Amino acid sequence: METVVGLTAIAVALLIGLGALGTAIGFGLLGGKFLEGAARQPEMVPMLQVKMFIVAGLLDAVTMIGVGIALFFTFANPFVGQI
Amino acid sequence: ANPEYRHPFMVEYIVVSSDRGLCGGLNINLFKSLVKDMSGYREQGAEIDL
Repeated sequence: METVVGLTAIAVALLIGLGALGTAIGFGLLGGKFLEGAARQPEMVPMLQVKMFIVAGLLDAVTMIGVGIALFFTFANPFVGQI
Repeated sequence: ANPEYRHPFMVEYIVVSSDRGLCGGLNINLFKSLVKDMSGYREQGAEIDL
């Protein structure tokens, strides 16, 4: 059992760390364009801010699935059961 | 398409006269409109460069 446990600590670290890496770089690209658009058209900011949250829902869609499975493997463990 | 830039020319006298005579009071008639407009500004209080 000791291997089955220890490799889930690394699985959780990859599953949250790669999600954190992608989401942090992804918002730098999306947010940098939101500031560029806001400076060009200050009167369009109410609309651009709402459109940024539409994209933010697609950007984090898979990252949140990864965090949900990583917490599942931390407080429960479908692998330690050897099932 | 570039509203972020608002050149001063787009937000809030050169006078032309002849070099020869024989005109039918063409210079006078304009010089009579130059004096009329200049008056409105002198009354309003502004200075005038030409």
